[PDB]
Amino acid sequence: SSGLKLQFALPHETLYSGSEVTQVNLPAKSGRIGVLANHVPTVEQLLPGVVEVMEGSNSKKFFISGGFATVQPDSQLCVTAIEAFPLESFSQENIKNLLAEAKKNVSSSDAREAAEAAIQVEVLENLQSVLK
Amino acid sequence: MQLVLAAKYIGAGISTIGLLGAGIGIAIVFAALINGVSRNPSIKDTVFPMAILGFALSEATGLFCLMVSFLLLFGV
Amino acid sequence: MQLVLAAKYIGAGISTIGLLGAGIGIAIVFAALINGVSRNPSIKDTVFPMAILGFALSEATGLFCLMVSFLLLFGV
Amino acid sequence: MQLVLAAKYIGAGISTIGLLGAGIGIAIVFAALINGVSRNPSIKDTVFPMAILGFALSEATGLFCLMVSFLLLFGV
Amino acid sequence: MQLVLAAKYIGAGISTIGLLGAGIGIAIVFAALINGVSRNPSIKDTVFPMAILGFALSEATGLFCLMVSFLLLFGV
Amino acid sequence: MQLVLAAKYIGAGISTIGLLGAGIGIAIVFAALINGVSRNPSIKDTVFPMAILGFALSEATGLFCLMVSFLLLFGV
Amino acid sequence: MQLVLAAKYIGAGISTIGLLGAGIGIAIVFAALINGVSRNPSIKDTVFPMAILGFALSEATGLFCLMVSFLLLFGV
Amino acid sequence: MQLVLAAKYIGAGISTIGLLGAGIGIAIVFAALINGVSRNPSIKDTVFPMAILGFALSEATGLFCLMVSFLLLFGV
Amino acid sequence: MQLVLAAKYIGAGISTIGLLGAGIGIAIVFAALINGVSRNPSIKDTVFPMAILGFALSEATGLFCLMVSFLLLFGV
Amino acid sequence: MQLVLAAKYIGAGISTIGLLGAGIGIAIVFAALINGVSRNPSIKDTVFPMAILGFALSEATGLFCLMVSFLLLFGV
Amino acid sequence: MQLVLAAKYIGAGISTIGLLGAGIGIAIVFAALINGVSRNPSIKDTVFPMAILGFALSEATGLFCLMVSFLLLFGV
Amino acid sequence: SAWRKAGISYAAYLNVAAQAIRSSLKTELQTASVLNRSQTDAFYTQYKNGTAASEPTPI
Repeated sequence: SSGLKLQFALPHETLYSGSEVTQVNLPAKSGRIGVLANHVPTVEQLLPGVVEVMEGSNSKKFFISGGFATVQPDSQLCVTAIEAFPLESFSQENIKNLLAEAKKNVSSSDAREAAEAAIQVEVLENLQSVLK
Repeated sequence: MQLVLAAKYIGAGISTIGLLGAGIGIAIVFAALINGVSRNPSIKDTVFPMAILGFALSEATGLFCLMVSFLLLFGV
Repeated sequence: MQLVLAAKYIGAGISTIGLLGAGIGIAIVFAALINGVSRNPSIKDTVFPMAILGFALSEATGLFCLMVSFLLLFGV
Repeated sequence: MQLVLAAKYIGAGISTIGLLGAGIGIAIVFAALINGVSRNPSIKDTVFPMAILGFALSEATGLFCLMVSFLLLFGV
Repeated sequence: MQLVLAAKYIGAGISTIGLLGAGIGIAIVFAALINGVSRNPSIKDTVFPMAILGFALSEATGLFCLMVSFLLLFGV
Repeated sequence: MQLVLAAKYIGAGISTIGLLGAGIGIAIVFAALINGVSRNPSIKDTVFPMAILGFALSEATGLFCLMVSFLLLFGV
Repeated sequence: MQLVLAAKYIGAGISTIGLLGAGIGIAIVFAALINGVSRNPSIKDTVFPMAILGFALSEATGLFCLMVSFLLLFGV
Repeated sequence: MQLVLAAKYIGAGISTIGLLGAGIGIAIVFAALINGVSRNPSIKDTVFPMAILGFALSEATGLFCLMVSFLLLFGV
Repeated sequence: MQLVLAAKYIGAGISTIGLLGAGIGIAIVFAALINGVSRNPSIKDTVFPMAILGFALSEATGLFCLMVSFLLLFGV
Repeated sequence: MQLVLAAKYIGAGISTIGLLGAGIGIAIVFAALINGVSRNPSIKDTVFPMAILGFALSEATGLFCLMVSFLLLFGV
Repeated sequence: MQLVLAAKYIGAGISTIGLLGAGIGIAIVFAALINGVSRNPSIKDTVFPMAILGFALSEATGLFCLMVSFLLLFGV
Repeated sequence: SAWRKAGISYAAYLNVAAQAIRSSLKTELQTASVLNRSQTDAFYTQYKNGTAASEPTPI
């Protein structure tokens, strides 16, 4: 058995399924993690960050919403999330600031709704660093 | 003067023991920066600058005990 | 005076050993701030200020033992 | 008196070694507060007050050994 | 008496080194309470009381070695 | 007797250094109980009793070295 | 005999320093049993027996260095 | 012979300090077996045998420094 | 020769202190192998061989300081 | 000159103790790079360069205490 | 020459204490490679080479302090 | 900013990020598939042991 089979799927669309990958970089609660061919079976919670599937050829990088990641004993990593995001040609700085700024005003609004605003701030700030 | 001169060398070799705080101390402070970026590659130009600040703080113990040796060999 | 003068240098080189508490001590206190901000970039202007407070607390051992050396070389 | 006077300086430089407990000790106690708030920003006005309590407990070793040096230089 | 009197000060400055067990010791015991209330704020009136019990246990080394210094300066 | 009497005080101040094993030792043993209940409060009347057993084991080093000081001050 | 007798007390107070291995040593060995049950209480009558075995192994350093003190005070 | 005989006792009490490597050393090696089987009871007859092998390796420092004391008390 | 002969025993008992690096050193290196296979039973014939390599590297400090004692007792 | 010359060798053997900060210090700093790359292979040409920077910082304690020995053997 | 010759052996037995940095130091550096590949056996020909680099860095303290002993026994 | 304290389940924690992301992109590359993917008109009602019920509310 050479390589590791990746299974990156979503509740609306499936990207990778039993596909061999050289390396993957997905943010974890404990901290940023990396995986290669043979990797010790670890089960960590994925936080709203950025994942990058590596290949012998140029590797593509997509933004992830969050979920779980588990590396099966048989050398098989499984990534589960909600929504996905392409390189940068998909997101727009202008489209982000609009809501982003409105989030700070949600703290001003009733706390019941401001609770979700705090969670948005984080995700939004990370979107800016993706611009690179 | 001979008995008091000999104490100048004995006291200088002991003041070097106080420099362990800078060897192991600065080690831990710098080691945290290495283990931090492995957990959060995003934040770099924020932890790096403060990391250097911790250096001068831990370098203190490596300067005071260092001056004590010169005040017993080239000072007195 | 010669025998008692020699003890002034021997005692000064040993009082530097007590400065290890400031080298390794301040190291751990500062290292925690590095491990903290690399796990939670949100809370910065809250842990940073208190981190400095821990500095002066651990700097104590680096001042007392530091004064003892001067009270044996430039004091007595 | 000369032989006994010299022992006053030698004993004072060694009593500073006992102050390491306050340098590294208070460091760990304060470091825990830094690693606690970076992992649990919610609880602050609960761990902060008790953290200070641990300071006075670890500051003990930094006071006793500190007084011993004065009882050999400005005391006896 | 002069030679034996001088040994009273030398032995008193060394008995302070044994107080490190209370500085770093109590530090770890108290630090655990800080690390414990950060991952589980629920259990407080259960770990806090026992934490104090560990204090008196580690304070022992800070009392015995403390009495030894008085038995060489204000005792003998 | 004077030269041999002076060695009774010097040897007593050094035997206190061996009491560090009880300060830091008992600290770690007790600290584990704190970090343990914070991870699993279910098991209390099982780890608490054994924790005390570890106390008497680590208290040994704090008794032997403690008796050595009395055998040089109030013994000999 | 007086000069050689005095060395019997000085050497006895230093042999107590070797007992630190039993204070901190047994501490870590016993501490592992505490942190191990907090993660998996299923295995108790398996780790507990072996834990005691580690005690006698680490108690060695606390016996040899302990006998050395008696061979200088009540032996020689 | 008297001055050289006294050095036989002073050197024997210091060679016991080298036995700390066996107290704390064997402690860590044995402690790993305790934290290991807990996290994974599946592997026992594989880590247990090798664990004993590490004992004899760390027991070395507890034998050499142990023989040095006999070569100064019952040897020379 | 008598004064220089006595220094042969005093220097031999101190060279044993340098053997702590092999007691605690080899302990950590071997302890990692225990905490490695308990979390990854798969890999064994890969970490085991390299683990032994680390032994000879840490055994160095336990050989050099060991030879120094023989060069003062059965050498010189 | 003979009594003061002898203190040149005694003080040189003690200044080597201050080199522990470079042995254990650089160890921790380098060890972090090993635990970092095994957790995040991506960030290599970022942590590797800074890791070397920490080397020269911790190598300081291994140079100062190293020069002190030459200023007592081939210097003075 | 006799009084100065005796200091050659006393200073040689103390310079061995500085070799602890290589025993425990290299231990931690090598131990990281064991724990690192236990969580990611794939990466091997990347951490293994750098691991050896850390060896020569920590071996420094085990060479300098090693040469100091020869400059007091077979040098001077 | 605690989510598991006074926020919501982990399912909701990733939910807020799913809509924030899907709404952080271009308005041109935003198919109707994503629009209705963030739209819902379901209301919940708590019932008693006697067929009773509580005032209806939006999910």
